[PDB]
Amino acid sequence: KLHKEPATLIKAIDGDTVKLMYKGQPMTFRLLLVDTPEFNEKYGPEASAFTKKMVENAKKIEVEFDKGQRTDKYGRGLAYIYADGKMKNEALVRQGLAKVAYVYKGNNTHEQLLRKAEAQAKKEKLNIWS
Ligand SMILES: Cc1cn([C@H]2C[C@H](OP(=O)(O)O)[C@@H](COP(=O)(O)O)O2)c(=O)[nH]c1=O
Ligand SMILES: [Ca+2]
Repeated sequence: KLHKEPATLIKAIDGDTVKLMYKGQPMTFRLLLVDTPEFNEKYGPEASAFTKKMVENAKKIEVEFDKGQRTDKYGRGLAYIYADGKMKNEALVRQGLAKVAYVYKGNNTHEQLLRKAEAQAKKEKLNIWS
């Protein structure tokens, strides 16, 4: 079992990174288990727009760390991020705006949930799968 913790928005960055205040400190978070296109790539802008809209409209942002590493080699927090109870990581995949990616042993709790969303986005031919 994982736990949701509070955080507040500082600023949207791109499809799979965001700046949040967590335990009172500014931190850039990278979303576990996904990969969005870079802003400069196809669907990059749409991914960035999606994440921005989702976080900027939320009344309540939460951070959920997995079992394993909580920061990556660049000092980014590694988390599942929720906006008003909806997971951003899963939402991007379900929409065909991210691929399931970077699945490392022991930070992979929600792997099967996200693959199931990817299968459905691919069936629908959405965005990246179009
Ligand atoms: C998502 C994730 C990325 N990373 C590192 C792997 C990649 O190293 P490299 O920079 O050497 O390619 C990079 C991809 O992040 P980005 O897709 O944001 O560039 O971030 C992790 O270490 N753990 C993770 O859980
Ligand atoms: Ca990326």
